Amino acid sequence: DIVLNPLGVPSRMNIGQILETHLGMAAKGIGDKINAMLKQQQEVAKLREF
Amino acid sequence: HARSTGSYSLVTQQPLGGKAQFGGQRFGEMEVWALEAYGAAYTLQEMLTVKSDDVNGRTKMYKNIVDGNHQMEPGMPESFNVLLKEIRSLGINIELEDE
Amino acid sequence: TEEFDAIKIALASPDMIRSWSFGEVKKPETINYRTFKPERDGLFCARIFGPVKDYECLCGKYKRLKHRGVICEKCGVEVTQTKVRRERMGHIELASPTAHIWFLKSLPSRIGLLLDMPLRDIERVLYFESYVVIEGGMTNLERQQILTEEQYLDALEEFGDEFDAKMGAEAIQALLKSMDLEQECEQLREELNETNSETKRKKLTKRIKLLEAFVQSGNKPEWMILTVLPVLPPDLRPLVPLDGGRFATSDLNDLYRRVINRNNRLKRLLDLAAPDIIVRNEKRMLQEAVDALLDNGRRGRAITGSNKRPLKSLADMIKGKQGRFRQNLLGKRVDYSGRSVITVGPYLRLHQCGLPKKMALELFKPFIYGKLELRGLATTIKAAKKMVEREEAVVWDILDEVIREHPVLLNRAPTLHRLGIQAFEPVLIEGKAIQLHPLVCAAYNADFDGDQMAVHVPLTLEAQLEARALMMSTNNILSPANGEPIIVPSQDVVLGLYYMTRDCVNAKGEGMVLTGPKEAERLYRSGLASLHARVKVRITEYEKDANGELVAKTSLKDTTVGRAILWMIVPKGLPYSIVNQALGKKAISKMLNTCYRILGLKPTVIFADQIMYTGFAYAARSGASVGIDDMVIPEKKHEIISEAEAEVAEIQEQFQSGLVTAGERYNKVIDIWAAANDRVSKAMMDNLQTETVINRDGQEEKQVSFNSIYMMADSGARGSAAQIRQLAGMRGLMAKPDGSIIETPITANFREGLNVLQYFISTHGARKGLADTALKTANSGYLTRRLVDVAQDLVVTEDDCGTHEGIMMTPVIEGGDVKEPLRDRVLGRVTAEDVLKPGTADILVPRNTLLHEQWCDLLEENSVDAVKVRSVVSCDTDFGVCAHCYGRDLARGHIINKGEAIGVIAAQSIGEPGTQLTMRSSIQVKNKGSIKLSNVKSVVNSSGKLVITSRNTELKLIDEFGRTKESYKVPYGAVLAKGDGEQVAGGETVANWDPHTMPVITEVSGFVRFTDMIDGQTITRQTDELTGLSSLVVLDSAERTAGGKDLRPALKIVDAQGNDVLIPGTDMPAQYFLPGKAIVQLEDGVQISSGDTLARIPQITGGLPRVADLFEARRPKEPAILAEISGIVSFGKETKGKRRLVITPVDGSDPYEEMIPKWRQLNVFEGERVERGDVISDGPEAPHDILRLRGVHAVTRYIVNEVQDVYRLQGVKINDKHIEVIVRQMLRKATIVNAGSSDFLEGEQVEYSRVKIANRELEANGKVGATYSRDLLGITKASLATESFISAASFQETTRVLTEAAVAGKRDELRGLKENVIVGRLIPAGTGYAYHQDRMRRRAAG
Amino acid sequence: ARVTVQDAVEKIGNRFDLVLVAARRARQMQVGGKDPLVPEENDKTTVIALREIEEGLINNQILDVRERQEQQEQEAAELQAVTAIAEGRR
DNA sequence: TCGGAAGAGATTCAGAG
RNA sequence: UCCGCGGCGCG
DNA sequence: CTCTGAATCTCTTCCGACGCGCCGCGA
Ligand SMILES: [Mg+2]
Ligand SMILES: [Zn+2]
Ligand SMILES: [Zn+2]
Repeated sequence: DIVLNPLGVPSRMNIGQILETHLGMAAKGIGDKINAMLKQQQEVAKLREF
Repeated sequence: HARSTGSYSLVTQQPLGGKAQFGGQRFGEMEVWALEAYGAAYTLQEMLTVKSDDVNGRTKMYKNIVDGNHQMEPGMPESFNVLLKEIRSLGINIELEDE
Repeated sequence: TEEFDAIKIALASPDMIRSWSFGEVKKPETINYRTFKPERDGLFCARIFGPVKDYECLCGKYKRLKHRGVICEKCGVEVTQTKVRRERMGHIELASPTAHIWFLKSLPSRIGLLLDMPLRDIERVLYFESYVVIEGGMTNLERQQILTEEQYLDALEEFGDEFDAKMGAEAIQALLKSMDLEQECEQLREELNETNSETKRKKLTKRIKLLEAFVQSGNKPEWMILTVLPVLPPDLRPLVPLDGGRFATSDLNDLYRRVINRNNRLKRLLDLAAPDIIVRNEKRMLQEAVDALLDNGRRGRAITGSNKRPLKSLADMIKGKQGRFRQNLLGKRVDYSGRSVITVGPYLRLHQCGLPKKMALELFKPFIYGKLELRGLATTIKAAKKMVEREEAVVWDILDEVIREHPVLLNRAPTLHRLGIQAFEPVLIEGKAIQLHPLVCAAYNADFDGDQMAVHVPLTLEAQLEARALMMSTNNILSPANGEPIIVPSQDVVLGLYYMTRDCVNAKGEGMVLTGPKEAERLYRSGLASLHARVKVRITEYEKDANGELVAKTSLKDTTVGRAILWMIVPKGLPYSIVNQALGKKAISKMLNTCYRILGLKPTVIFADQIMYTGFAYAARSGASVGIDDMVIPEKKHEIISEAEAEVAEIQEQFQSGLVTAGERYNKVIDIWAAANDRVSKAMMDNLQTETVINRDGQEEKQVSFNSIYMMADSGARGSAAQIRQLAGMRGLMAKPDGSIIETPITANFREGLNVLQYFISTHGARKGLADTALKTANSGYLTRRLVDVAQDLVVTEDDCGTHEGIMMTPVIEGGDVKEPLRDRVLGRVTAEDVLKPGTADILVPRNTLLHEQWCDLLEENSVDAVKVRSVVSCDTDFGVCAHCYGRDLARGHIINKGEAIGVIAAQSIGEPGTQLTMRSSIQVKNKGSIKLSNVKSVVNSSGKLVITSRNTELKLIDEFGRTKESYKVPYGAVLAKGDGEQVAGGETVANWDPHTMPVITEVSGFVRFTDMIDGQTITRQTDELTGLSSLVVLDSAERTAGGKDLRPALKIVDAQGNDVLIPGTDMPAQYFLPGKAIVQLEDGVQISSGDTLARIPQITGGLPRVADLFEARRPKEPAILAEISGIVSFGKETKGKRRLVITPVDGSDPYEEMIPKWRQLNVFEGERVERGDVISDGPEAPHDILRLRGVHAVTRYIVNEVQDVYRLQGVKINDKHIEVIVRQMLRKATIVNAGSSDFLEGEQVEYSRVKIANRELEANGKVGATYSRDLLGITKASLATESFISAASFQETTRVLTEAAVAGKRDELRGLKENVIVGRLIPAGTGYAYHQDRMRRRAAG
Repeated sequence: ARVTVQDAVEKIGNRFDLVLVAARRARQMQVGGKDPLVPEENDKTTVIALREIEEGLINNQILDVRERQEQQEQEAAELQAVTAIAEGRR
């Protein structure tokens, strides 16, 4: 959706933001999986344990 | 924001400032030095006299541009007359010479 | 209009001002509210100032132009245009005089010093506090005697009506009208020639010249006291309506009304015969009111309104940054302009900017009206307006037709240097963002985080021709500050090229052979080989042959696929070797520069555009990106930090045992932490920078890593070793707000989390830096304004002045390091003298040759060590500089054209980098060479060493070709282990000295005998019971007895017979005095060898302030004293704190005496033969004295050296020319030592041009010419010193310069740039220059 | 369109003199209406004058002699007109 | 109706008579 | 159609 | 022991970026 220039990061030393990006990819990851786990309409106990 | 022409101020006869008044940008003194660094005299003269402050020269310019002739006629910046009147009112006599 | 030639200024005679006015205003009324009509005789009385409306009589008698130019009978209003309201001035007439506050309060009281009166007395009379006296011969009371009230009554009750006494206004008016000018002139000059006191002499001279100015202007001095006061026209002081029917009154109207009210009150109290004290109080109030009107706040408490703010008087309308001069005369607002947020557009060619359609329509609406009527689509302006406001698409077609070749100007505030304004040929885009080409955006200093930019459209065709020829970005490739190109890529472009040219040891398709770069491109795009793969390729290149033809060559070369791809765009003529390496930013910069020198402008422009396109495309295809795994942390770091903390614990416990002082404990801890931090940084760089990968044959091999952040740093695209060090290595020490370093460094890097303490202490530096830049911006802007004001007059006015004078250029070397090679310092300058091939008499380079790159290369080949070049400071041109003295224009590459304004270029070139500046015992040879002594006298001893009596000698290490390599200053009396001319090698000790003492050297062997000394009076008998052996110490003037005062302790050397040996070369005995508090190791009567010593002696600021002080000609606080005369130093009388030194000339009959302080260490021992300009005592250096002693070249070299030193320390490059020009501008004022047969008075300040011309004509008719000395006034004073009083009034201290010009009767010819900019005619520079030449010929014809 | 004028500046030497000459040439081309000496290609009088001076067909002295001959033609027309008026009177 | 630098004026100290 | 003063705000 | 000049001290004045944008208020 949005393309950012990487060259700014080392010179501004906003390393933390890169970490934020990684967490984002992780977060939606779980969402995606749980979304699919909901879409297949399986037993709620499985998603509960997940 | 952009202004071809519009209102004009009372005392200085210069164009108004700011977006709300639909005024023009300010050709600050740094820009004047920039022009002086080039040999670009004519555009400087046009910037000061006709586009800005000549109460009749800009009318003539508007006429000629509408007519499609890019002539120019530099009069005198009215702010200069304002400065002269204020200096005279101060009690110091100042006047032009070799008319 | 009026075609005036000059402007004249003088005092206002009351009859003159009354002649101006079309009527008197006598009542305070302003405007009726029943009907919005002025009151008669009021501040807006139409009967005086004319009608409020065009040809409309106040009474309504007449309404149209049929009666144009007639006066209504019912009232005195005239049937005319409203414009007259702007013109006509009123007048008011006072029942009493009033001192004009300017002439009183100005820093020298012009009236006061004219009448020699103290300002306290003048104010005490003018403010109605005391009487003053005018004398009659029957009374002892003299004239101008101050008179208090009790003295007034005492005098009047015995001598009433015999003398006369008056209050300030009338008394001063009568006194000024009751004095003659010539009698006081002659008495003042006779007193001047008879008196001696320099204070008295300077006061007398300034009075003499003031009286001369008054007589030559013919202005009657009493006019300084007003009697009739002008009234500013109503329109300049408008009364403006408000919401609810209210009106904002301009403060000037209120001040006028107050003065009118006080005048009316005084006149009423006079005409009804009020008592004395009442009318005195009223007239004092009236005087105070006039003071408020002119210059409220100039004296005492300022007047204020209901808002509790001081009202802006007339003077405030011209003073200050809100003043009329700065706000409106310069820096006008302009029509036909727009502003918008900028945006990257990569698809643009170099010379075209993307301009939103709406702005284009608005700006060119007049042109659209014009063309639309011309093509017959619209008949009347109303039709055109309604059509364009409906956007009938034909208007869009017309709009696309109009702008096709119509350049526009783009400007970014602040316009730090002239690149800040550039010209572009527009292209129309939907949207609302102005699109720039990134390359020029780099030059703009702009970014894209939200910076706005303003666009102006030129109107006339001459203007747009100027914009195309001069300003178009395709012309501004070379910066004016230096010859290197300004159009240089950065960020993604450089990253892409770097990736494209980097090779790897093993890649897809390695080793194959390509018949041409096209096949390389095919194999890459088809995906059968990666860019990095190394391959052999057949390539053709070309070279500019001896005739100028591009002779071809074709060969096989080893390269990379990426390198061939890049080569394919390279234009013909450049060698292939330029590409065949990992291209960084600097490589691309030099590639563009070599393209521009080898080929023309247009191939370079096309090359730049192609570079930008290809770099962007291949960077995008690269997909370089930064990830958290990239910032590898060297695993050694934990071990190194544990080691460092172990050492910290060790030193801390060592202090716990009391073995060391706390300060050295701190120092040791700081040192070990710094060492550990450096070790960690080295480990991090080593681990990151290189990595191991398998080769083609199946073995591991090292290569430069493709780690992303490292690739970004190494390419030079962005970042630096410091930022990488902080990202991965430990970031190290940080400073407390006082600048002291915290003992515990920040150990965690940025990748790991910083604890709260580390973060908090780190914030100190962050807020320090932000405040630093916030403050620095203002100082930089101010400094630039100054430099511009000083240098704005200077314009190239002739081709060649014919001066053989010049300056000597040598490479700048300090401490054995060549800080600046000769090629940079001499490139583009004209030879003042013919350069000879070294070691021969053959002419290598002829005189008056512009040294371009080939000449510089030739100089390097022959190893020329010094050149002589023409300089701006040495040019003989009057009111300008010749083209040959200035030399090569950085922006164009050839000799500068006539008519260019250079001073402004120099001022901006100095100012712009200022934003970057910061603001809050033995000698070892470094390398091979030969030892030479610059200026030395040496004596050799029984130890085989050499000891020196020159106090300012320097070793210089010389190349075998005669070029210098190293140079180092050597202190007095240092010991040397080598003779002159010996060979040296790196690390070789050649000389030694004790820095902690000052020795005294005896040149000849003999037997010491104490002379002119007595123990306990001049010297005391130290026996160091607490230190060691016996010694003798000279008793200081506070410790010595009176018998020790005239007796100066000394030792003579005697032969074996006890006879006093003479100095080997002079009639002076070999006598060596012991200075105050001197220490000697040897007792009376011992032998000492030749060249042996016996004496023991007890022994930074920010860049921007330093440059400010240099250009302001600041006197340093501890000025070193240098020999004003060539002679022999000699001692003499003594007094408190100061020693009466004397220099006695060798042949001259005129000794000189100086009050040298004793607390400064003297470098003189009563035997030092000295010459003019030689250092007598060290310290900071005063530029004025340097100029006096060693001339213009010395001071210009000093200034340029200091400024270049600070800038090079920052790393910015500025050519010397821009400093030399400022120096020449500083150096205008001269002073006259004898007039010869000229009319000039002695001691007068005269502009150097005037005195030069006068002397030249005076000798042209054979008379004795005048003689002069030149004075280095600071740039502020030098700018105020100019004759163009208009420019001075524009700059600073407006009231002072206005008063000075007024009393002087000055006239300004309007010859500089600023004056013409004010007036609005063409400037006498650039394209305007030609217009003036014809004019001056007509003025010569007139 | 014109990427750069540098060749024309090389021909005239002084850049500012180039601006003046091109200005007067464009002035007379626009109001005087005298036709370009070279093909126009929907360009503007400015770049037209720049190309013309680039070709060396137009230069300060060339303008001088053209103005001289135009003045001579105008004065010849004036003299022939007044002679015709005199012949009408006679 | 706030600190710094420069200039001018005033006061004090040293040298010479 | 307007002189500002104060305030934040972005360069 | 006194007078004048020079030096030092005290007091007053000047300066301390360019550009846009909104809000309030206005005896
Ligand atoms: Mg920005
Ligand atoms: Zn009337
Ligand atoms: Zn010269």
